[PDB]
Amino acid sequence: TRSSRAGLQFPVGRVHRLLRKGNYAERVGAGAPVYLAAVLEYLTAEILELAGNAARDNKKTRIIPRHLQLAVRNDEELNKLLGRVTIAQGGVLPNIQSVLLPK
Amino acid sequence: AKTRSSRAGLQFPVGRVHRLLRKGNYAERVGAGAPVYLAAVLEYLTAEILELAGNAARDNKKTRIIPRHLQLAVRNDEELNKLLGRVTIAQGGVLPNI
Amino acid sequence: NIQGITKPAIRRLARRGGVKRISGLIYEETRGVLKVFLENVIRDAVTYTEHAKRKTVTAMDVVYALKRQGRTLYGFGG
Amino acid sequence: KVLRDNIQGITKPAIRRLARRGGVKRISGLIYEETRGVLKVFLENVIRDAVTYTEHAKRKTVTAMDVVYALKRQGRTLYGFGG
Amino acid sequence: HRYRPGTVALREIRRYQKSTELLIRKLPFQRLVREIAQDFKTDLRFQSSAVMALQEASEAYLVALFEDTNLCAIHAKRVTIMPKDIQLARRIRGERA
Amino acid sequence: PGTVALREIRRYQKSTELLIRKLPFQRLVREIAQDFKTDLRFQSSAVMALQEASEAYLVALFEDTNLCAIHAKRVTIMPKDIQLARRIRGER
Amino acid sequence: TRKESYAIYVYKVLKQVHPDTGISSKAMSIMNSFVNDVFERIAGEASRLAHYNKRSTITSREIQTAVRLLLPGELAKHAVSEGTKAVTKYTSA
Amino acid sequence: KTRKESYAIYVYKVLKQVHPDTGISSKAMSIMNSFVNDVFERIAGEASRLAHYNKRSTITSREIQTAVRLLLPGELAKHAVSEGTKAVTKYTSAK
Repeated sequence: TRSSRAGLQFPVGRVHRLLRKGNYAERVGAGAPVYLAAVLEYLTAEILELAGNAARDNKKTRIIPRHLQLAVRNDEELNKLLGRVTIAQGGVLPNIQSVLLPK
Repeated sequence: AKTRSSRAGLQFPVGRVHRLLRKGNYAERVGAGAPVYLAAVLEYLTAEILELAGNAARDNKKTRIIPRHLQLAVRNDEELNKLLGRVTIAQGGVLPNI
Repeated sequence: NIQGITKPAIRRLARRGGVKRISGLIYEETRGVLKVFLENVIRDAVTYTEHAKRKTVTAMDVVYALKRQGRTLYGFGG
Repeated sequence: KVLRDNIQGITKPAIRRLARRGGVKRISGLIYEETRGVLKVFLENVIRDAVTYTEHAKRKTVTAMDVVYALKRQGRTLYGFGG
Repeated sequence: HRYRPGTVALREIRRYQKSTELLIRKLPFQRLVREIAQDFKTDLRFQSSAVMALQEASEAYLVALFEDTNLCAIHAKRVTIMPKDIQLARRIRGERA
Repeated sequence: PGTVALREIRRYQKSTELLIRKLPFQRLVREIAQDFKTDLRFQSSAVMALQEASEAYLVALFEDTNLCAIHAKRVTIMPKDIQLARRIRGER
Repeated sequence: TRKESYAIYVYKVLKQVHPDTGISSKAMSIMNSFVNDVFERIAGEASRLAHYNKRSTITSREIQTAVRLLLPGELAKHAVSEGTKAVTKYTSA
Repeated sequence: KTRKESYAIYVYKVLKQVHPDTGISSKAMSIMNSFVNDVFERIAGEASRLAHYNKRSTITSREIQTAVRLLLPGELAKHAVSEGTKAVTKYTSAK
């Protein structure tokens, strides 16, 4: 395999195939699948990191959508990246406007 | 007639549209009706815009269409204004509204 | 039919949105807005389904429609 | 030659004219600095994208095509300079 | 006794913002979807997953819209959202004209 | 007071010529680009396109700001109006 | 070198619609930009449609449904009618 | 029975790499897969447009890098570039 040769856990061959079959360009180099797989693996590592953190904070062993939503929205950069994404069964962050609070 | 545009009774170059469709990596192969259809749609849209742009230029007593006319036309037509709702026209300006 | 979106349901949605006090005409205005949104999304989804020569609108059609409208959704085979 | 504080080159009358074309009648004093900040953010984003595209092209000059591509990236397509 | 007006509203805000379960009961929403679809094509079928996707997207959109509406109302020194708030919010969004 | 405000509104909504002066804008753009990477040059048409986009964006923003100000039973635009408009726009 | 443009065809359409009307250089450039933008949008939607149905080719059917997705009501209807009329004329001739 | 694909197993392997004693639900597995697909689509599309803009026919690692820097925020893009360059160099090492 090539994920092994690049220390990656994401399938390099799958990415190379999808890159050809997606009609993105006439020819596809050799580095591109490895690079794209590495970037995807890093991003999902970040997401899983923060979601597991959240699940620990909520005292759960298995990650459910709500943890993903909390990890994404609480994180500034991930929230920006998923600026136009609604996560199913995600819910919203707890946020109450000042003036609405009792005096 | 030799030109495929004449075969379809169109002013736009169906050959150029065909080349662009192929030299753009949209799909492995391109049918023969798709370039004609796309060229006809493009021609219809340009005609629709030019009509209102010429009308606007006439309203401003001008022989030539300038960007202000194109703006006025697009922003005054609900559907055109929607199609170009996220587009900016250089020197377009804004509609008079207070 | 459209009225089946009950006033209290709109109240719950607003509460989850952070609203404290709601006006009477809100409920009907929300019904109109939801009607428009569903209209557009379902129009695009059908358009896809028609092009798929299927009598059964699929979740993939809904996802593609939402993507068209810049409202990408996750959790249904993205 | 070093460049500094050019953001104040956006003079008050200019911002005022802009608001006038925006239909604004009465302008608060604090608006001007907020407008400069907003303009700076917008320019930073657009020129970041444009300079990225320029770097990929291995060119030392930024071209109008770069600007148009950057604007299209930001969902702010522009007609009149190519593309 | 009696809770002062405006407290149970805050309690419900806390309750609902902590949960992710959908807030429109399924069957009325499904019938609304089927009615709306019928006007575009007759004799149509829907995958349950498609209906759930539609419901998720619509509910999330409505919650975001209500957030923006609440911000609009607060901007006007108000605490009750009113139709003008929704209209302004959508107008600035670019949805409504 | 306020009459010449309306006069200016009409005048600048009739025309299309750019409102921001050319050379300050060019200097500002050069500075901002410099901080992203040194030794960059510009096609003047690129600067002009940047200015067009900036002016269009600012005019639309001011439209939304005015809409916000009216919503608060006010007639003068204030920074919080801009902040609300940009928040609702989904900008950051 | 050769800088291709839709200028001649836009001129033809303009004179067909407004024979006694010219177009300025900036307006011509804007029209070219609009043509290219609409081309890209339609072609991209058609390509997505081809992909979504595991299909290797874009036919006029894909262009038609892409138009129906992209353009507004009356615009889409008229554009579709024009497109299929042109396709029929091309087929016959 | 159709053999539909996904990214599930590699997502799980990364999850173990970062949170060994933690699991994930199917609904979240679907969300994660959708996120992977969406990011893939965005980066590949940006790279494709990169190729056309420069009149070239190949999407190389450089196109992927510049697309990443265009699409991602500052810090996340920085780390993405780090990871990508590392993996590409290590791949070119082995054979």
